[PDB]
Amino acid sequence: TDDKKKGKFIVFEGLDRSGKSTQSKLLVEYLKNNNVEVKHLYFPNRETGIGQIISKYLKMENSMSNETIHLLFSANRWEHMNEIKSLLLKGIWVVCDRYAYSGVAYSSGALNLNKTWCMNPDQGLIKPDVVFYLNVPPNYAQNRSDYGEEIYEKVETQKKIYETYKHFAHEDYWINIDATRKIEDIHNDIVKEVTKIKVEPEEFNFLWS
Amino acid sequence: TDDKKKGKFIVFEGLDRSGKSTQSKLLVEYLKNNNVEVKHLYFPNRETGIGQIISKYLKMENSMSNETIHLLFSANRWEHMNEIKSLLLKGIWVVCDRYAYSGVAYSSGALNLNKTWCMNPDQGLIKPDVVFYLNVPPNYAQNRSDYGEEIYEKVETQKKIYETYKHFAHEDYWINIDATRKIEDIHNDIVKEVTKIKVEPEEFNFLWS
Ligand SMILES: Nc1ncnc2c1ncn2[C@@H]1O[C@H](COP(=O)(O)OP(=O)(O)O)[C@@H](O)[C@H]1O
Ligand SMILES: Nc1ncnc2c1ncn2[C@@H]1O[C@H](COP(=O)(O)OP(=O)(O)O)[C@@H](O)[C@H]1O
Ligand SMILES: Nc1nc2c(ncn2[C@H]2C[C@H](O)[C@@H](COP(=O)(O)O)O2)c(=O)[nH]1
Ligand SMILES: Nc1nc2c(ncn2[C@H]2C[C@H](O)[C@@H](COP(=O)(O)O)O2)c(=O)[nH]1
Ligand code: NA
Ligand code: NA
Ligand code: NA
Ligand code: NA
Repeated sequence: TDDKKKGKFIVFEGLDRSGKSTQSKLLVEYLKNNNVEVKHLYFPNRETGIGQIISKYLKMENSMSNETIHLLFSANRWEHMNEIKSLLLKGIWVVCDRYAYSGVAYSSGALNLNKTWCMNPDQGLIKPDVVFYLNVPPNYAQNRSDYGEEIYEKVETQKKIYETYKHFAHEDYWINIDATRKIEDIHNDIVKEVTKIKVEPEEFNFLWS
Repeated sequence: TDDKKKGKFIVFEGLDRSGKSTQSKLLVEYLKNNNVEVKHLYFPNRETGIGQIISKYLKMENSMSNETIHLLFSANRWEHMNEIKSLLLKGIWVVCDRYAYSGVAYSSGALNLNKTWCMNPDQGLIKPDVVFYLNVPPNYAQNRSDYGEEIYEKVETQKKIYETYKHFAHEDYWINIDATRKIEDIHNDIVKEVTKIKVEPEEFNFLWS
């Protein structure tokens, strides 16, 4: 009856097209190489029933009130908690593009919802060991593949989101990484910060502690 | 640029198969007769994308974590706020089977979620003028048409839900109605309590004030 967290849980955050996927795949490949068992997840997961509606929303194929889409994103997060506990419990690590901090930055920055009201439903989600924030200025990524395809990918929106991410900018678990560099440079900083991680089984923590 | 609430907003609450639909249809028919324009709504609304998943959940055709289904119910509530404001603004009344109080009683009573965590996401929903609680004891309705068809319709669950409804039992807007009587008796009590309602345009209020 051991229910200690054995794996470590790592989150990449950032504006749209900031290299989250690139970096998280790199981190994953590096951990498989160094023999850590690891599982790559991401939010939103567009493949569930809730995910499908989220996806129609991001493509501007439907529309919905600000409150409804926020709660759907949060529900999509909650449908992964058993899977996430499961893995962590098994000592498999979890590397995830996006988490609840996306809730605040996007729902509070782009959709102007109250910050506290946005955080409430995500309260009690599993807390990660570290979040890497791939920091790029609001106008930086407008030229990368496909940008502007989904609803929030306009620089003026990216500005507000960028401003709203600051709400976590000075937290302990939060590591600003300059993502205006070469892929390999970003990657080594991440690997370096990952190596400074304690490997011991511990208790789970929960948002927003 | 008038944005006063003109209509009145009435909610029926109660355990499963307690006569909500019966009473709300009666109230509606009575208001059309006395020449009030009125719109009958209900939650969950199973016809939207979110509604469809809620519906699969109640039929036990899928399953999901407690947190996810709660947030879907709350999202389903939020997708009706524009429609509800719209009507109230126009002076059309709204009579509704079920609202956010169902969130507490069901999510907190049957699914054992924390009461405050359940209320948070519904905070900011339009507050109704009155809630009629069709009060029946937990074992009372087990013999009415079709009972036991959906997930919460087992007396042991109805017990907890019944206990959890008490959280509103002593509030101002909340009117206990003995629903163990004849349809016509229940109806006259409701009509009598409805006639004691002030007809004047006012400001909107919001949950959980
Ligand atoms: N550091 C970088 N330099 C140049 N191109 C990059 C860099 N990082 C990512 N890209 C490219 O920019 C686009 C966005 O990358 P991606 O990992 O999918 O971002 P995100 O997950 O944030 O949406 C992709 O085409 C990716 O190849
Ligand atoms: N007071 C009553 N006496 C006898 N039968 C009733 C009474 N009220 C409702 N019913 C019947 O019991 C069942 C549940 O009624 P309904 O209005 O659909 O409940 P609810 O909306 O709470 O699910 C229906 O068959 C209804 O006709
Ligand atoms: N409003 C809001 N948007 C979110 C939330 N989580 C993710 N998003 C947005 C961020 C991205 O613009 C978008 C698409 O995701 P992607 O390309 O995978 O990072 O979803 C959330 O919780 N709230
Ligand atoms: N857990 C939970 N259940 C709800 C909520 N709202 C409604 N329900 C349940 C109450 C009823 O059992 C069920 C079916 O609705 P109905 O027959 O229309 O009253 O939905 C909610 O917010 N949370
Ligand atoms: Na994106
Ligand atoms: Na991505
Ligand atoms: Na029911
Ligand atoms: Na009903």
